[PDB]
Amino acid sequence: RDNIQGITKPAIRRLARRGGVKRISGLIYEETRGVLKVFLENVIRDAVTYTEHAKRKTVTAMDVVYALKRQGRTLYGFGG
Amino acid sequence: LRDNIQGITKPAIRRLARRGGVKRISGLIYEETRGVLKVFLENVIRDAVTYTEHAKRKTVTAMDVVYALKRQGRTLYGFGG
Amino acid sequence: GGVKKPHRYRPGTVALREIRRYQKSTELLIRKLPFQRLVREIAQDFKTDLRFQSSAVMALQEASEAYLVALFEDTNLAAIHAKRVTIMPKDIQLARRIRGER
Amino acid sequence: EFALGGRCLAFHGPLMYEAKILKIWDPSSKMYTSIPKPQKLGEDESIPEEIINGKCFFIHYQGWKSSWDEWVGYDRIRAYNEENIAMKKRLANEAKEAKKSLLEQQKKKKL
Amino acid sequence: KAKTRSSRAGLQFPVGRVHRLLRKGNYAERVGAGAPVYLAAVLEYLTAEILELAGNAARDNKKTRIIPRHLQLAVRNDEELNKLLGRVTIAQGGVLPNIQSVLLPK
Amino acid sequence: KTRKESYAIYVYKVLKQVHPDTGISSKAMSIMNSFVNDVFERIAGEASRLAHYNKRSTITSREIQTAVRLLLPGELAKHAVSEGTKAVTKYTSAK
Repeated sequence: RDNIQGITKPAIRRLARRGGVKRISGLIYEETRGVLKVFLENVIRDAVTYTEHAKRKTVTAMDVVYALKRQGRTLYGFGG
Repeated sequence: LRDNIQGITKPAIRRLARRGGVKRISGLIYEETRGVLKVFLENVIRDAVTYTEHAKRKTVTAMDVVYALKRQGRTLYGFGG
Repeated sequence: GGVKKPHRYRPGTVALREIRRYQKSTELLIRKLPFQRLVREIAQDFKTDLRFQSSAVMALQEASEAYLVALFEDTNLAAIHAKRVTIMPKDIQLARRIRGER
Repeated sequence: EFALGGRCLAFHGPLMYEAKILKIWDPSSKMYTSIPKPQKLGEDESIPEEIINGKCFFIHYQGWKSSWDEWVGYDRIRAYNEENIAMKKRLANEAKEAKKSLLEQQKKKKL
Repeated sequence: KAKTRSSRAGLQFPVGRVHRLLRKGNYAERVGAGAPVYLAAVLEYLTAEILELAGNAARDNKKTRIIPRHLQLAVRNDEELNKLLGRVTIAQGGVLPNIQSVLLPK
Repeated sequence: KTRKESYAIYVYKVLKQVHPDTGISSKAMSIMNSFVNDVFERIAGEASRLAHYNKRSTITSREIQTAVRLLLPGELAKHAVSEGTKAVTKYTSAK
């Protein structure tokens, strides 16, 4: 919605810069935002499904890394 | 038996790649695709012989094969679950 | 005067024709006995004198063919990526890299 | 001479080609011998009448498929000997000169 | 007269065996009665959609019996199974008949 | 003992329920048996996990759902939840 353009072009460059990328096309940014959202709805769909399983109405960092665990990736320092 | 990796004639590696839908083949592929095999089969056969000797068995079982494939992320169907 | 020329399908015609024929075949490609041996020499330094069931080889070959053909479509995509129709050793190195096993 | 399965050099247009003799035909007996035994012509088998009165050989061109297999008489067939091989080289040189003349006329057509 | 749990649930997949599996599987300290019923209900569905797509493949390949080539066409033509079972290779399946456009003749 | 246990006649009957005219060969049938076994283990394992996360102790029909919806991709999911819910509804109605 409004926050999907909130992932800004320098921030995408900063991700690319952290990623070692020197030159970036102008068409990278919007479809990279799309790849970001498809990843976000997938992970948060799993995380929220874990959340209403617990009779809960907030999602937790524990549930996030738990969804990540299902998806395959693990995060540390955020519980779990 | 030794160096039977060559047993897969280039004719064959190509049939597979042909199965893959490629048109042309580079010349130094054949050592390398075969290499993708020596290393792939060695880790597969390591997991399989691990299950073999752990299960007190002296015959490598097709069960143990699909079991090891289930573990490494290259699972197979049609040989028991 | 008029000298003969043989009937030869052009470079690529024969290619795509056997592509359609092989993408309809389910039969295994790598031959059975050549493959079976591929294993018995690999399973030597792990342990000597193994026996193998009459299914394990078939499972491990057809499995290898599945792994190799799945590597081969994205190898084809990597070759098309550089606007080429020839695949190269760099293509499968990149494939195995991006799967995360190089 | 000529033998079953032996080498031979034969006409084909203006040029010489190597061939295998698979059958030997005798005009008097209306019969031919073959290789895997005398036998007559089959239902679908026939020989052109220009040569069928002379001694024919069914021949297979080397490096070319069975669709080129044909019956040839003494006019079109010769034994595989050094004289025939040498005149085969000579006619190969004639074909080379024809190809060179083709190259010259096309490069003059380009200009 | 003893009736089966499947006919109670209106299914052809058996509740009994899958309860015996869920229990021996030790998934939790106690398994309830409705969990194997729901489990058999979902398994028959996913065994059915896959069988109905295989039957469509067999009709299109004009065969009177299911062959794993039909199963492969069923699992690969459906994109939802393609990330359910794109992780999965099956026996004697082959690949989809796909040619990249740049490989076509001009 | 000798007895080996698989979903042969059950998948055969649901096939006849879908198509009462179509055969099956034995190795495609092993494809089906291993496939239902694998999806059963995925759905049951996730369920076991959910439970152990929620500090529960029992595999309720609920877990199998959170699971079926957590594992199977969406399209298959909502239909699987629908058929499982009507199946357990039939089970409780017939007691």
